Amino acid sequence: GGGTIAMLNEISSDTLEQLYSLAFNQYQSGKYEDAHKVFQALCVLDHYDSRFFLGLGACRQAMGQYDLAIHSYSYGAVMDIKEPRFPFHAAECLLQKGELAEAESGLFLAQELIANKPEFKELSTRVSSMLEAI
Amino acid sequence: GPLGSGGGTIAMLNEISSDTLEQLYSLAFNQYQSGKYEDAHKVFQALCVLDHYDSRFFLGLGACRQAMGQYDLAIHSYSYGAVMDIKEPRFPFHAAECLLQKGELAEAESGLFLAQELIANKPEFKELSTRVSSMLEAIKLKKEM
Repeated sequence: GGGTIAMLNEISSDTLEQLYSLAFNQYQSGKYEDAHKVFQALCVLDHYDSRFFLGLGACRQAMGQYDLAIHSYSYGAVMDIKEPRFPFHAAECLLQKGELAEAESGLFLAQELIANKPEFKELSTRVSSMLEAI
Repeated sequence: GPLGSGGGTIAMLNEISSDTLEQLYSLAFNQYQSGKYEDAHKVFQALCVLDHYDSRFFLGLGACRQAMGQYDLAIHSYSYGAVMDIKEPRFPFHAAECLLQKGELAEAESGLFLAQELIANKPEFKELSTRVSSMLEAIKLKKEM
């Protein structure tokens, strides 16, 4: 039995969570480059945790690296097909690129993935507004 | 950005290099100096996984294990470290230190002779040379007592 690199190497998910807290805080402080390097490491250690690909993609987007962010969100979307944040942040990147039709498609996808789920109240609103602007 | 935006920038964002790991390495190192051995161990262990050819990471992992009294586990890390960098005398020296805790005198002595060979005439290692000679003498005397 082996699924992730961290599991194979007996790195506990508690070590990963401490590294995620560090990366998350670096991101919130505006240290996008430093956070991106911890998120690279976390993505290699556990390539099934959506938060690590959301974070890598958020650092890239913050640095204006829209295509690289979309790559992280494209992997996340195939790895976790019900997670609306992937198509949602991809659409944010596509808007910065001026690709309104593509952005709209992803926003409709995010909407279908959040329907009737109580956890996504705030995001539901964010998505409505954005489509309307478009 | 301080990363710019060319060929090298995109490459840096897509690959793990030693540069990717440097701040995590400084963190683990600082934690070790503060005596936060359990925290430093987590970070060094992740670093060893991310680059299992970097002797610096096995030195730190070994040192944290040694500081926590985990003598067998420290020796695994230090011996692997010596495969990666056979000219680093700290590996055989620290392993010798752990071997003595295990009651393995002959094994500790072989480790100290290698450290001694590695540090001959290196002004950098004058203090370590002094400790090594002291320990070798102590081993011999204990055995002859």
